[PDB]
Order: sequence, then C-alpha cells, then structure tokens
Amino acid sequence: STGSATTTPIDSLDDAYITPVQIGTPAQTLNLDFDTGSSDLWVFSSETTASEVDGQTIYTPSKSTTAKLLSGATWSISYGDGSSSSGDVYTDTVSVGGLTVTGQAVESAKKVSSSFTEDSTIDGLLGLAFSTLNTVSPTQQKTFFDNAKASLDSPVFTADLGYHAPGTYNFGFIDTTAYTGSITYTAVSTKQGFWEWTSTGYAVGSGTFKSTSIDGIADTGTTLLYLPATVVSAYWAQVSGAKSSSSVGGYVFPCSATLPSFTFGVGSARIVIPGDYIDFGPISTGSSSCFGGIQSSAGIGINIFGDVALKAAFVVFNGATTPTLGFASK
Ligand SMILES: O=C(NC[C@H]1CCCO1)NC1CCCC1
Ligand SMILES: O=C(NC[C@H]1CCCO1)NC1CCCC1
Repeated sequence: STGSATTTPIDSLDDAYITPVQIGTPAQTLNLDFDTGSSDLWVFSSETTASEVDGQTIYTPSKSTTAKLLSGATWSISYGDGSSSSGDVYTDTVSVGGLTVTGQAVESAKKVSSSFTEDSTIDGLLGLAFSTLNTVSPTQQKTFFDNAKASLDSPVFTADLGYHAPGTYNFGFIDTTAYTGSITYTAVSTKQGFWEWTSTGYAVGSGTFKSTSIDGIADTGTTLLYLPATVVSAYWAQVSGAKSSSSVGGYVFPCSATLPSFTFGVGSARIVIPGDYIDFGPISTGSSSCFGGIQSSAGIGINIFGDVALKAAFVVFNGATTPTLGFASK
C-alpha cells in the first residue's frame, strides 16, 4: 500500500504545516502536525477542557463506531518549546492520504497548554519519530508509520515541505519526479528516539564550505534551524545589523536586509537554503526588526534541522531494519 497527502503551511511564515487525517467511522477529518521529532498521535477532542479549545476541530470518539477506549492508558507529553498536553487513549481507524491503519492509538487530549489553545489551525500532532519515545503508559503505543510500515510497498515516508506553499507527505514510495539529481543517504542513530544524523558541514552564502560534523535531528515539527553557536554567529555576521537579542530570544536582523543562503552538507552532497527561507518577519506587528530562521541550539542540547532546512530538500525517512535518511535538492 501507499498514501499521499498534501501538507499546507498554517500561516504566511510557514510557522508549521498541517495535513488532513481521517479518524474514526464515519471519518472525522482533523488537521494534524506531522512531527518527525515526537512519537504521539494526539488530538483535540470532546474530552478537552472546554476553556482550552478555541477554534480547533475536535475528535469525538463516542461518534466513531470503531473507537475503543484503551483501558487504563494515559499519556502526557512536554515539548522543547515548553508546550504540553495530556489525556487518555482510544484505538481507532486512522487514514492519511488513502493509507489506512486499524487499531491506531489516538491520544485524546484532556488538557493542552496555552500555545496549543491559541493556535486554532493545529488540531493535534501525528508523531513520526521512533516509537520508543511514545508517552502512553502503562503500555507504550506505536506510531502511525510503525503500524503501517509492514503493509507499505517500501518501509519509507517522505517529506516535501513547500516554501510559502503546500507540499506533500508520501508513505510507502519515493516519487522520483519530486526532486532533482540524486538522493544522498546518510546514517541514522535511533539511540535518542529521533531521526538523528550527522551533517558534513556548512557554507554561508557564496563562502567556502566548512567541513565539520554537525550531529542533529530531522524535525518536521520544529519550525527553525537550530545549530551550534559558532555556526549561527558565522551566518549572522554576514547580515549587516543582525544581532542576538536576549529580550527577543534570538538573532534578529533589519527587515531591509537581503539574507544570504545557507548550505548544509549531506555526505558529499549539498543542500542550499535560500536566504528568503531564513526570514521570519517582524518581531511584532509594524516592527522593522525581523526574526531570524537560523538560531543557536546552545540552550536545547541538540541541533535541529527543522522546517527551514527540510523545506529546501526532498527528505526520505527510510524505516528499513537499519534506518537511514535521504536528502535531495528539488
Ligand atoms: O519540541 C520540539 N519542537 C517543537 C514541538 C512542538 C510541537 C511539535 O514539536 N523539538 C524537540 C526536538 C528535540 C528537542 C526539542
Ligand atoms: O519549533 C518549535 N515549535 C514549533 C511551533 C509551531 C507549531 C507548534 O509549535 N519549537 C522549537 C523551540 C526550540 C526547539 C523547539
């Protein structure tokens, strides 16, 4: 089997991407955040504290004839941005882009933190990291991909995120028309539960490539590119007037600037992030200070190749017995 679904930016900045997901019978379609840095499929629901729902579409398990309460199971997750959610668990039928999993754990939120409430466009998360990170207790549950992968034509999914435009998540096949050149594959460590890999270096604009190992994860659920402070300083030094602002929380730059590209290495291959992809717009409405899309990882403990990086590539998440990542230009 295969599946293919369009993923759409939630706003004009590509702050996140939402993908429609069918849950239950009859289907209830929710727009989820496909997240390769976590492993829980959770949704706003009829069980979510009413004051914490503000415009999201909810899953109502009592209206799904295939929903079954997973007796005694609870979940609770906290993310690297400080957000969180928790609740109970159903199993139900879940379909993405025509690919169907029966008995998928659907984690129903009883509580969500304010950032989730305040974002009416994200109805929940669909985790695509390794199932070792799933938070369901006392019986850990499998991700949608883990449940589907034996049925897939090939045990892979691909992320093709758009810049200020829709893109595609495919399951079970590699669309050879969706990229240019070749896909370069690189080793993955699953020891922390992420799609963790080692970039071979970077360049800023037209500058020389610096060969240096940068261990990080491929995270569709992280918006920006988080790299070591040395690398980030080297980038922003090429933008006149850019500076790290403790009050704002990262590097900012004059909105009048033209940003240079940023290149990262995948083996001997090179992925070029155009400068425009690094502009996250005014820090507050009407400001001429703009927020940068490349930020230091020093305070996170791990480098993150988030959407800023991934959207410059066609990315293969190869879930073979020994997982690997693939990157192609597009
Ligand atoms: O939490 C992370 N990103 C943001 C969350 C919010 C909802 C989806 O993703 N990234 C983690 C990756 C490893 C360290 C932090
Ligand atoms: O990218 C991050 N959050 C993504 C937003 C979009 C929708 C959900 O939240 N958070 C990063 C902060 C420092 C590492 C994780």
